[PDB]
Amino acid sequence: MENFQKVEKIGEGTYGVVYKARNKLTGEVVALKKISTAIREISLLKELNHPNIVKLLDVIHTENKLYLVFEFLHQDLKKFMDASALTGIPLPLIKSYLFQLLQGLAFCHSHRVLHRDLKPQNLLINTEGAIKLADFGLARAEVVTLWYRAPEILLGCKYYSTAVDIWSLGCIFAEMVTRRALFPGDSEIDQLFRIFRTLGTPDEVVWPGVTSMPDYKPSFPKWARQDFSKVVPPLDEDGRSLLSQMLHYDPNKRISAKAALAHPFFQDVTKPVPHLRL
Ligand SMILES: O=C(Cc1ccc(-c2cccs2)cc1)Nc1cc(C2CC2)n[nH]1
Repeated sequence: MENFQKVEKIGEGTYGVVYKARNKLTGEVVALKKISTAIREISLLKELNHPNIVKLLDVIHTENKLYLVFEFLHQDLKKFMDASALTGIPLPLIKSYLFQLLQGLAFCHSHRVLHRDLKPQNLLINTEGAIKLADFGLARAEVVTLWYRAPEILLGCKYYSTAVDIWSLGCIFAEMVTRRALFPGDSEIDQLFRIFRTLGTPDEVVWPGVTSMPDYKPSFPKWARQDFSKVVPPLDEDGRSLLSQMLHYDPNKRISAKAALAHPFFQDVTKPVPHLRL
């Protein structure tokens, strides 16, 4: 750590404090996260390189403290969505961001690496129009938000799949479009019942095996499903169809990142420049 000069505190992650810092040897500006199976799994993430994944530059284990050195980006999507609240993020920019994030997920999922905790706070943007996934793989190795958590996790599936990240990304896509969180639960049951009130209480018809899940209760109220036309206006039919597939209850039915990239919604995808004031 004597090789890094702290500039300022930029966040409070799940595991510890995040600083903006300067590398004295290279002149590099980085993000520094202060945190044996953990060392080995984190060392594997150093190799998981993609343009839509925030680069893990180094892992430093000293005085039984763990420091992760990451590429620095100047803003996150939560701040950008707050800044764009009055006007809304333009649809071509939403589409570009969703397309890039799906590329990032398709890459990590092809290497059997899950994120598990996608949220606007860990989606980072730059002036060029890029968006990148941060904290990839750290879940495997302040109240933690439940808003983007997949229903199978809430229902007690301990051996969940890459589909959990598609669910979280569908929640974020809906929030960019409507300028409001899709399912802002403030407890596990509030989170689950918000999902059920919008998508309908799941049953064996739409999700075979759901009633045998560890935290499933036959006493759950039975709510009818709502039309996406009511849930995400003014999203067009291509976007609503894609979102529905990203929010299928059965993780096996839920669209993969690779199949989502082929969706007709991306026929006219472009890479616009965002409006950023730093
Ligand atoms: O999290 C951000 C965005 C951000 C940037 C600056 C600031 C502040 C500036 C002044 C006060 S707070 C607050 C947030 N970036 C970032 C994080 C990471 C790695 C995952 C750690 N890499 N890059």
